[PDB]
Amino acid sequence: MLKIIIPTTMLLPMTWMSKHNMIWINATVHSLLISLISLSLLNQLGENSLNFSLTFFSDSLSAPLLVLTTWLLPLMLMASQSHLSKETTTRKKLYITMLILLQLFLIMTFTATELILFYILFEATLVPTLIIITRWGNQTERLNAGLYFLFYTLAGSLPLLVALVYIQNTTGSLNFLIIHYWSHPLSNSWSNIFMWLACIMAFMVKMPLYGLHLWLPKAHVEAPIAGSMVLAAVLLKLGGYGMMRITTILNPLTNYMAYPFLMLSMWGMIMTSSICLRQTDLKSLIAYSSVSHMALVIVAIMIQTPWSFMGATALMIAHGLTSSMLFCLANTNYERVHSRTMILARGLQTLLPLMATWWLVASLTNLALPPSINLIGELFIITASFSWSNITIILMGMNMMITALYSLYMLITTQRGKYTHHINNIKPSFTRENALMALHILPLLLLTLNPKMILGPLY
Amino acid sequence: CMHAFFKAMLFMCSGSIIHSLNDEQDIRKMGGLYKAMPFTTTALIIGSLALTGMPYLTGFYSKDLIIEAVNMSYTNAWALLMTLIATSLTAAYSTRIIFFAFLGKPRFPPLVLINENNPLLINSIKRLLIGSIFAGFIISNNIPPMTVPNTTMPLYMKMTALIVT
Amino acid sequence: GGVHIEPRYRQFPQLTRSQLIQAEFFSATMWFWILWRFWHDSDAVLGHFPYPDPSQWTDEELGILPDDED
Amino acid sequence: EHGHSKMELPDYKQWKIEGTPLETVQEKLAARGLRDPWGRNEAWRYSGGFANNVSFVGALLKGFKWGFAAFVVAVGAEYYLESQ
Amino acid sequence: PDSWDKDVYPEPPRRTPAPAPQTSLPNPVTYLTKIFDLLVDRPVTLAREFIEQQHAKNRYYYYHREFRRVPDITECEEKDILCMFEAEMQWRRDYKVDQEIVNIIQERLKACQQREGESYRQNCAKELEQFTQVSKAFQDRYSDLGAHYSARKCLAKQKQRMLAERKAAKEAAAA
Amino acid sequence: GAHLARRYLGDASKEPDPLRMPTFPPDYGFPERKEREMVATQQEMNDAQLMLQQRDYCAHYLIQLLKCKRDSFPNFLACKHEQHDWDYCEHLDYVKRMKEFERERRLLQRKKRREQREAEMARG
Amino acid sequence: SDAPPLTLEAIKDRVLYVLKLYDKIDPEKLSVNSHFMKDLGLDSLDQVEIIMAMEDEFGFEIPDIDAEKLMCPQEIVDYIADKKDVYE
Amino acid sequence: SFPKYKPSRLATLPATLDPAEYDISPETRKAQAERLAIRSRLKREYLLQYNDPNRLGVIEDPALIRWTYARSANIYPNFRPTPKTSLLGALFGIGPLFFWYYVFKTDRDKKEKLIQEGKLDQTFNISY
Amino acid sequence: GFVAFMLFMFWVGEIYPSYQPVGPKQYPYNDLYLERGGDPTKEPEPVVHYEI
Amino acid sequence: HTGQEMIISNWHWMTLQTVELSLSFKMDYFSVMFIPVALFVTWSIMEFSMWYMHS
Amino acid sequence: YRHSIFAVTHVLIPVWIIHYYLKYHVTAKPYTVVERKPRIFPGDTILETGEVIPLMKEFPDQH
Amino acid sequence: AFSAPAAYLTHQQKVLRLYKRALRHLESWCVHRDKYRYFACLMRARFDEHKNEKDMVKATQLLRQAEEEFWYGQHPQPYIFPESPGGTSYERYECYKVPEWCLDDWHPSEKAMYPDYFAKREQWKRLRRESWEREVKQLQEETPPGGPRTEALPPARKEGDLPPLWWHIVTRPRERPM
Ligand SMILES: CCCCCCCCCCCCCCCCC[C@@H](O)O[C@H](CO[C@H](O)CCCCCCCCCCCCCCC)COP(=O)(O)OCC[N+](C)(C)C
Ligand SMILES: CCCCCCCC/C=C\CCCCCCCC(=O)O[C@H](COC(=O)CCCCCCC/C=C/CCCCCCCC)COP(=O)(O)OCCN
Ligand SMILES: CCCCCCCCCCCC(=O)SCCNC(=O)CCNC(=O)[C@H](O)C(C)(C)COP(=O)(O)O
Repeated sequence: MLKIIIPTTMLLPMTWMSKHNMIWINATVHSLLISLISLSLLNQLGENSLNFSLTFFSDSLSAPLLVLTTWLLPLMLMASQSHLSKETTTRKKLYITMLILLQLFLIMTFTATELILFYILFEATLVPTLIIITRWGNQTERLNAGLYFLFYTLAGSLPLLVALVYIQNTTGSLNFLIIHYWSHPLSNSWSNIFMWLACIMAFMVKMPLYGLHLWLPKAHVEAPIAGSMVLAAVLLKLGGYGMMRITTILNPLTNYMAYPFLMLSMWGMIMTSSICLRQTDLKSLIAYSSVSHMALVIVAIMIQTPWSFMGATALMIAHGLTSSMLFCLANTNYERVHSRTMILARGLQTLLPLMATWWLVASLTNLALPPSINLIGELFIITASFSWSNITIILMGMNMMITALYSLYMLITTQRGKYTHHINNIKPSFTRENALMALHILPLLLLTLNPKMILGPLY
Repeated sequence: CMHAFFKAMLFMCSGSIIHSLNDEQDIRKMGGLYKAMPFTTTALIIGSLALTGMPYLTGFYSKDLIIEAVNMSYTNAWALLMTLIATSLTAAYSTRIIFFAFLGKPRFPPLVLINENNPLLINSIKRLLIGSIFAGFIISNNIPPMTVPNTTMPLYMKMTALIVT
Repeated sequence: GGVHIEPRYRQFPQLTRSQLIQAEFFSATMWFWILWRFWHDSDAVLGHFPYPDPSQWTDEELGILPDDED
Repeated sequence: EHGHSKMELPDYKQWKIEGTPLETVQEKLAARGLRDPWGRNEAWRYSGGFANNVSFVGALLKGFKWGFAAFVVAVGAEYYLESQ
Repeated sequence: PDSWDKDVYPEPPRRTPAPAPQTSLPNPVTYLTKIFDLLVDRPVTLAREFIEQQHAKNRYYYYHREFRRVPDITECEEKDILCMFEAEMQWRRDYKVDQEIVNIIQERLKACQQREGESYRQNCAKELEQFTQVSKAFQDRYSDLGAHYSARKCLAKQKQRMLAERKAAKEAAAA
Repeated sequence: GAHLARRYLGDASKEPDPLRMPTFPPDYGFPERKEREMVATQQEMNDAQLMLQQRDYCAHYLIQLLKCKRDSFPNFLACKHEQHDWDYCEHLDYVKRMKEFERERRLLQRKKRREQREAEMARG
Repeated sequence: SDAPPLTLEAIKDRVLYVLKLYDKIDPEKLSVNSHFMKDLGLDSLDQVEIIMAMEDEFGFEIPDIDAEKLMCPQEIVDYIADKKDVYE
Repeated sequence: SFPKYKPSRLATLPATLDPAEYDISPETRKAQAERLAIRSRLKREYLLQYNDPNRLGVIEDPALIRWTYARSANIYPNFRPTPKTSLLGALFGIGPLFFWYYVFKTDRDKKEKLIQEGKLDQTFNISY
Repeated sequence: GFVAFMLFMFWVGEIYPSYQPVGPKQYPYNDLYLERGGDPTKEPEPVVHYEI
Repeated sequence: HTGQEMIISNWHWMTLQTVELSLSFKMDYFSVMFIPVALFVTWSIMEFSMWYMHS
Repeated sequence: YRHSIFAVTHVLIPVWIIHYYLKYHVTAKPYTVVERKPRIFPGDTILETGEVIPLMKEFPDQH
Repeated sequence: AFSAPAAYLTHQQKVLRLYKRALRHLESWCVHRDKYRYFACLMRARFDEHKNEKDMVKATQLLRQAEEEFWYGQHPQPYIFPESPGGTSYERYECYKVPEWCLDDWHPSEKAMYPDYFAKREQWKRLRRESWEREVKQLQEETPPGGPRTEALPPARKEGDLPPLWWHIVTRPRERPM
């Protein structure tokens, strides 16, 4: 596993010893090379795992997430190349350093043979994100947003740590293999109820669960483009990965402790979706869409069936890619208009047709159009929930409809109609933005050919 | 299969009329077109006659059997009543279309630009014309049997579709 | 790829003999087909098998006793 | 290749209310004491090829004569070759 | 085709009728298929023969991996992690084999319904019965284990089912 | 249908109900009671795989129709005779069913008449 | 489409043509620069009817505010030309 | 006389049917004049900014900024805990959750009871 | 009113169906017992039909 | 001519435990009857659209 | 000539590829291509076995 | 649309507008031309009966009942011209309308084609650059204290002067650009 970690660490000295006008080129090239290297993790077995060492192990649940995390960095570099043009060389190198540190922390988080190491890295990913949000942000609200994005997360994660050490004092080990093999049922008790709550809320606060989601719109809107990228793509999936790993020991309590949360998700996926219908901001709409998708993922995980797990994994991967693309498109519009309001710039399809094509493809993919992996995950989760209960489909059906509506609403308000008359600074789209959108969208349509790569360990 | 042919032909005829009439869709400004444009006129008459199930046309070989099977079956009486009234209203709206857009004195603006002399339009219309005329017979007689026929009927129940039409 | 036709401005637009003869031919073909199908296949509309009268059936084949035996 | 032939507007004095239903409209209006100032404006709708009309039955029976003639010829040929 | 076993995937003799032309008029189907043969099948056959001779010029073999048998979960100590590891891997392999057996029976059933055509309900009874039996056995073995399934949970399910059956049989005998 | 009007506006018990028909034994009328004859055996009717709804007593004529349709394929109006034969057999089946309906109706008529006569005699 | 590119001469010819069949206006006294209320002595309702006649002739309808202040054939021609973007 | 038209929320009153337009007082005329004066001033400002050759950017609209700010950021500072607000928040945030929980719990309890009784016919139920 | 009247008349027509003065259709081999479902090891009660 | 009917299950997409999803085509009466009619209608509509949408 | 080149490049090569893939790859696996069993009527003879199906009951005929 | 709106509508304007609307809806109701002519003449006769009325109160009482009679019989599906705000082709060609300043972003390879057009465009740009400097001061001098009272602009009064705020009125794309 070190053959991926060491190049990521070497990304930093290369960045800091580069010339003043070659930092982006070297960073992008070597990040792409590291992605090509990390592609080799996709070769998995139907048996236990790829146990490289006592410290790091890989599975068909961790390999797709690692590949996505490693592939995300060059896209963030291309996105951030634009608005950091008038910056000092030292500050640009600091930005790239923060991005590299975040990628390294995520890479070491997704292997994590041990639970305490997983917690340490899962909480270490918090610092570069906060610095990126609060330092290179455009508006005055960013500081407040950062506070939210911090404390919510900590409020969830501090009890979990205690629970973790308690398990080590009772089970004797926190290694995931020993935990899996030596699992024992949880008796129905108040102590076990609170242990379950402590183990679960830490990951539900970062999904985010409905009602604990007020930090996400702030963090997504006030962050720069790379921050929104990494928040919507990878950081949301930490809670999903943690939940799948952690549960193996929460049975059979999860049979009845899931009731308060499933409802909170089953209704929540509706509410946030409806919120998307009445919005005056693109970033807020994308954030609420992400909240709804993660609510469906929460339902999938809490159902605890193999089809649920497969659908959840596919949905996390697809949603990460799609949300990154949507944020990139919104940022490209903002960098021209400088307002971030849906109703100001209209009829951009006439002026920028290829960007309108990218918008249409991103909207269709977010709309869960078959045979995309978005729909694969959605349908697997829906079928598993139907097996859980025949009435759930109703809510799910509703959500689907609402989703499509606001998605096409985003496409119609911004791209369709008559252009704003007084705006005359809409320059033709560069090659950089088009390449960014193409590199975003091609992996989804390629992954739809081989779904078994992203269906998890239960395939 | 039958609806495909005759409805596509009807829509193409309507589109030809709209294009020749300077992108005007209201029938309140379409007058004498039985003589002003002959091919669209005859194609639309053939389409309306096939749609209303004139015997031994494309619509007959399906719609008449539909009416026969619905009447001679264990169903709700309201269902047959609504189906018959719907057939009558189908005849009514076909009559409305033909009467308003062809028979009346022309109501379009003075600058007449009506013309039909384009090979693409004529060929595209005539292919579905021959389809709407002969596809019913050929397809009905060229498929294996798949249901029990209604050999015996009362005289009034056998003629009901024509009566309401 | 048609021919040149000029607007008439409140006069009947020009018509060529080709479209007129084509329309007449197609209408005549439809009506000939209708008449030919009616002649060769008349039982499709009028019916081929007469409908029997249930009241006309004699009671012998109908299996009823003269209201006394059973 | 477009229609640039310098079409000429015909004289304005041809359009007459005589011989059209607008005459009946004028009679009915004068029976009350009025006049239509735009009666001649629409006269071209009844002057040229628009004068003759066609009924619904005639419109449906567009090619009945020639189709009937072809049917009679076909049935005569059929009768003459079958009886052999 | 010899690429698969005819006993694992049985097929009827597939009787086909002989052509019995009643009229002297020539049908277009035989002419069309003759020209299709001449214009498509011969070039494709020649290309396949060339490719097959190229493959025969360079031949090499690959083998099916044989796995030994190890003690199952019923003979493992409490915390003896190595033998539980071996038994768990063996159980997972057996689970995969069971899934593929059910897939084979489902394939047989799907093929039979299509082959039977109109009289499918009566004819496919043999396939349907086999699928019902295999599905019942599979559902008894593996259903309701959960996302975090293991050999221990399957053993517990079997133990509870056997206890229930023993109690029911004892009650019936002592009725 | 007129029977619908007679049942829904007149006496319901006077005329039969198609769902539970027939309500009277087959031998109530006459003891001759010749049985229906089936020509196509199970094996050939299964091999032809017609349909489940076409497996009636008129199946042999359907077999002949399919034989002609498959044999003289391109000239699709050649074998018209077996179509007529199958239609005739279907018509015979339907008039047989109508005869059954009329028999049940008049049987119910005479049964109700017998009950009314017995009640009147008992009263008098 | 196949619609000829109508010109200013065509617009003026059609406008004068339409105004001549208006039997209330004498064709002899009618001119391209003749005022409606004064030179031809027409009422406001007759002006509205003239506007509607032009609307039916040209296939497009003029807004009421713009139509109510068209008092000469020349300015009607100019308004129609500016609407349809006629060069000559 | 003719049948009257009754306006509603989604079908408002026509401008021509309004009683108010017909009755006119001088104060009304002055109000219309000053409304038009304000509109003309705003239009003059917009046209002066719009036609300027040296401008190569977005003409900022204070009204749009005010609308977005009031819709997004001005909600909470003007919020006041009121019986109407408390009742509506409690209802729309608590009632649906309990309703759906009750429905799902009843359905699942019925299903589990039927499963224990053995009369559910789970034949061919393999994937879950 | 239109929707309610349609629903009520649909229910009424359901209560008062339409059919022909005909008996049930008769099928030869024990009401097609073997071909519909099967169970060839049961020997069911034979149903014989009435030729009139 | 005969009543030929076929399924082509050509490409095996994936397998979820005991469920097999593959690229399968059914060539029954409905498919072979609705194929030419749709193709014919689309052909005629495209030929007409060449003229209708010329500008 | 345009018609011939279109017919050779747009129909012939795709059908060659498809037929090769179907005959030598798809068919090689079992149950990939399953065809409806051809209908059998009384009186036909079978190519593979050569036996003849017996005729029916010789039921009454008239009209 | 081209004429600037007024602060209000007088009685005469409202009478004319109701006359126009009633005639249009009558034409929609009376499909054929002769019937429409007859009923339009009858409506005109019914309309000028009160033409010579003098007092304002009764005249305002009229045009009200008339407003109500119009609303009762307003033909819920009236005829609309295709380019009108309710027509089937109201904004059909609005997606082909591209702003002129887009031509400033054309690549030099694209500008190599059509040299004369871009030379004319540069001439127009120079003319606008001088004209705006003149018109801003002309408008400043013209306006009354307290700002404009109507959205009506004055014409040019000098020799080389041009009407103020003309660039975005003259440079409209087209009616049917494509
Ligand atoms: C705000 C946005 C959402 C954030 C996340 C919210 C989700 C957190 C909800 C916590 C889950 C439920 C808590 C406990 C579940 C156990 C079931 C229990 O509550 O039900 C009954 C319990 O009865 C009563 O509830 C007793 C507890 C009464 C006190 C609970 C407070 C009720 C409202 C508090 C809500 C506050 C939530 C926010 C905290 C800041 C069962 O009766 P009983 O059979 O006897 O007990 C069975 C358990 N045994 C076997 C171990 C004994
Ligand atoms: C975004 C906000 C979310 C914040 C997180 C909310 C979740 C709160 C989880 C509970 C907090 C404490 C978790 C306990 C850690 C696990 C260890 C454990 O459970 O062991 C229990 C100990 O259990 C406890 O002591 C738990 C008591 C709780 C103390 C702290 C209270 C904090 C607030 C509780 C209510 C909040 C829960 C719901 C919050 C909803 C979200 C707002 C048994 O201890 P023993 O004595 O060894 O065994 C008994 C037999 N010998
Ligand atoms: C089809 C839907 C139903 C339609 C029904 C609508 C009701 C129709 C009947 C309306 C009755 C009336 O006229 S209500 C009568 C309202 N009162 C007056 O009209 C008095 C003064 N008239 C004017 O000032 C005019 O402008 C005039 C002098 C005519 C022109 O002047 P011009 O010199 O500037 O053209």
